[PDB]
Amino acid sequence: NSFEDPCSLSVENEKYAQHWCSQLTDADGPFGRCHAAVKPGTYYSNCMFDTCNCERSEDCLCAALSSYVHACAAKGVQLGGWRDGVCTKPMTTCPKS
Amino acid sequence: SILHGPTFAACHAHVEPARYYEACVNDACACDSGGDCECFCTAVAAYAQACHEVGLCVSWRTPSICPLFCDYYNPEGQCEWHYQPCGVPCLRTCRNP
Amino acid sequence: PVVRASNPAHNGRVCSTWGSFHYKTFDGDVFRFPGLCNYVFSEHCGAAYEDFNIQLRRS
Repeated sequence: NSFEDPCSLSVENEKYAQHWCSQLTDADGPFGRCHAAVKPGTYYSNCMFDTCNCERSEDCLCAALSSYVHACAAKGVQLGGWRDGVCTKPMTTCPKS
Repeated sequence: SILHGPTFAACHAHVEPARYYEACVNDACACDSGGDCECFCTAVAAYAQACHEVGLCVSWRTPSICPLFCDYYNPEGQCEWHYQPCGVPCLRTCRNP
Repeated sequence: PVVRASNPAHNGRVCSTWGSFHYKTFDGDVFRFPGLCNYVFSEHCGAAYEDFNIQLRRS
């Protein structure tokens, strides 16, 4: 294990990750209804690290957000409508019917 | 960054420096009312004590990084007091003859 | 620590890029790399804390 900080290696990656992963910790954002059931700090850290690290930043950001959404759903909290903005591509691309 | 460099390289396999580094950075950011060097010294000494407790006595204090004025305790004409990372659990005193 | 200096030729401390993707390293190796992406020109990776990190991009 090394003490790497990928977000410090790129300005634009840091800006993108901070802009899109901070919605997890926003009290009034799409994920604000779940801050009581599930604590979003670990998911925010995972989102930042994955977005700054992997080449397909949007895929890792969407994976982290979906992981938080699934953890919320395991607690009985529904967060529908969270894909507005980013992570909307999976909504449209799926089988015809 | 001292908590991630060669100074504590031997301890990195026995004490995880993640939370200690985070506390160091947060305290140094928040120690804005005066005496940030005390905040930094306390934050690094926490990790140093954690390292020393598990048998690893690293020498991290330098005249520019949290110096210790041991010579202050030397009586006039004497030179006895030395810095010990491990400490001396059974130095000879007259309370433990 | 006293460090003396007498030789004024300091080409070993200079790295540069010029012309048609021509690169000269600090050690004197001149090569060509026609990359148009974002690359790390030079960064201080030899310490726990990084003093500098310079990146360049071509179009």
